Amino acid sequence: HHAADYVLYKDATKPVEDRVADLLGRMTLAEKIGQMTQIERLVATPDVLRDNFIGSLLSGGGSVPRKGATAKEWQDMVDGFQKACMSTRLGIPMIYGIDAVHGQNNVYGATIFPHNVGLGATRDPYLVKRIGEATALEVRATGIQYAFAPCIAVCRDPRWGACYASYSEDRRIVQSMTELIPGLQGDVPKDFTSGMPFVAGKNKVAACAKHFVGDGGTVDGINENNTIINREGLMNIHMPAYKNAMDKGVSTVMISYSSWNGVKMHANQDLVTGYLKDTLKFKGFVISDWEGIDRITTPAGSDYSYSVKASILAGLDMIMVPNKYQQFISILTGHVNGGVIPMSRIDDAVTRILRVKFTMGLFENPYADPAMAEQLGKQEHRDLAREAARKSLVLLKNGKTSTDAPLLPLPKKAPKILVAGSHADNLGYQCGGWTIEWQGDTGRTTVGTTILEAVKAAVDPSTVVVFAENPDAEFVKSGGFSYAIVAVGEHPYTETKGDNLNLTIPEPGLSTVQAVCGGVRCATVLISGRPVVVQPLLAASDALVAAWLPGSEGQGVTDALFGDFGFTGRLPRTWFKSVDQLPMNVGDAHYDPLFRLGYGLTTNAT
Ligand SMILES: CO[C@@H]1O[C@H](CS[C@@H]2O[C@H](CO)[C@@H](O)[C@H](O)[C@H]2O)[C@@H](O)[C@H](O)[C@H]1O
Ligand SMILES: *[C@@H]1O[C@H](CO)[C@@H](O)[C@H](O)[C@H]1NC(C)=O
Ligand SMILES: *[C@@H]1O[C@H](CO)[C@@H](O)[C@H](O)[C@H]1NC(C)=O
Ligand SMILES: *[C@@H]1O[C@H](CO)[C@@H](O)[C@H](O)[C@H]1NC(C)=O
Repeated sequence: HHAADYVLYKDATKPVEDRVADLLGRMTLAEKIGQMTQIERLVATPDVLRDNFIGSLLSGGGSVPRKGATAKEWQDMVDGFQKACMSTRLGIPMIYGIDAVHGQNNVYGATIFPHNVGLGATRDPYLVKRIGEATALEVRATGIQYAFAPCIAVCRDPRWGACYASYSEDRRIVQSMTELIPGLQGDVPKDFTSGMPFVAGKNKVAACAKHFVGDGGTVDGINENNTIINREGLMNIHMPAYKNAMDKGVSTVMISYSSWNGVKMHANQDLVTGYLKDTLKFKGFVISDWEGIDRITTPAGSDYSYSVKASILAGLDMIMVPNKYQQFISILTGHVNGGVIPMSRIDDAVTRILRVKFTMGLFENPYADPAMAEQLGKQEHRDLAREAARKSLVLLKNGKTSTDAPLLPLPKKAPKILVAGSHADNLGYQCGGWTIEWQGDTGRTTVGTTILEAVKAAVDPSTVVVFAENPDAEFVKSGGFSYAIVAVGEHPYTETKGDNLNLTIPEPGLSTVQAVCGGVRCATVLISGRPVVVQPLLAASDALVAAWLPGSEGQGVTDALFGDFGFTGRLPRTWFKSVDQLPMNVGDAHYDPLFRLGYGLTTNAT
């Protein structure tokens, strides 16, 4: 369709399927296996990208150009890499991926939304969609086109260190929250075929339903372990949200480290090809987890040649290598050269990677929009995050007897108030895992508002606010306080580091609450990624709030404490009496909760 140097795949007016087929038919084996290769930015250089025909890059947790980098620095790094890819013979742009799982959370000054467990408390899919929209703007502000989200794990045991990344133990709440997908990607057309990938264009990102499948169902919530359950139960609990994701055009699926009934997901042809591709009709690309194929064997990495054979024959399309791309390319090349992996398997993987790249507009807009840089940390997104934090909060108790004056809401005007606890003035603690660093971090790691700063911003100017992190009983009894707000809880963690059999918060925590609440009426704010042992915190507290991991906008806590808004959140998980009861989920024969799924006390706006 015109000029003498005309190449169909480069024509933006031709249909995706014709541009894919036109490009695939021109590629060498090296170009094909290049597309199937994702590498860390930490090992990428122009020459590596160009000479290996690399298809994708990622930032893993904490993989950043430097500490405190601006949105423009991120854009320049991504463009740098993309310039190299676009200089290859075929000019195939790379897709850059990142864990934007509660905002663009590796980026300094990015808005940090509550983690998924808290969003589950909101029962507000439309709020989660809005979070998806804001996240896509903030990811595109940094030049990135691909978010590894959403986690549609169904956590069935809160000893799992990723329990906070699950919206709920109820598959129905996880299904409702797949509205994240059309937030990140855009709404699919009215006509849409379930399983086709979709991204609206340069102001949206590709999404990733992960981790397929049963990441939330491991024995003793041990991260990466064995999910022991029959076909009926995998299909009734862990699968359904994958179908919702297909209907909303999720562009990719990341495979789980976990096994189903002793079979590595990363080697499971029946589930990856039989079910996801041939039954659910997935037409996007399937990506590995991080060294996922390496972990097929025991030990991990002890037969990479197997790892490649088993993972690629199971139907995986793109491999998050992510460092040793030379070994990955050499070994897949040999298996194809020896007839062990047929060319048709390579062509199907490359067809799906190119389908996603063409669909999402990457060949038309391979470079970053410098005008999107101001989207990062935009006050409108913060206001959204604040709304979400507030709606996430679950009021567990509001008066020590039925007869007491309810403590909440608190008055903004009082002569003197106490704000206390390890978590009252710690932005890192309130964001948790996957914030600036992989495992999250302590203190003032990014832009935000702690509980202490929110209280000072909220109260009447005549109200004297005293901060003491760990005050003793005498300090409180002598200080002349009207009331105390005390904030304690879990430290930041992710995945295996947060696997935890006893689920009790670190000291000082209980001690500071007992010391404070012993001397003056107290509202306790519990910062956690999951239910933890709570009876002793309750027994001491006049009121207690489960705030989960509310993110950067701490004023969402104070919006409810002080009666600007009523408490509306409902537990999206069972709150246990004792860890010995676990696993224990809404529905089981032997169901004895401290607080059932769906519990939450209410208040009214003053
Ligand atoms: C992420 O940085 C490196 O991360 C892994 C955590 S694992 C895996 O990472 C994927 C890509 O970041 C995520 O999308 C996925 O949900 C996770 O399961 C860790 O092993 C490395 O030590 C860390 O450097
Ligand atoms: C589960 O964890 C144990 C150790 O805690 C490990 O040795 C075993 O191989 C794991 N099982 C699976 C199938 O991943
Ligand atoms: C409980 O488990 C965690 C993680 O394994 C551990 O760090 C913590 O010290 C333990 N707590 C108690 C009370 O033993
Ligand atoms: C809160 O408002 C509800 C809804 O009308 C009402 O039933 C309840 O009595 C109110 N409680 C307080 C403490 O104002």
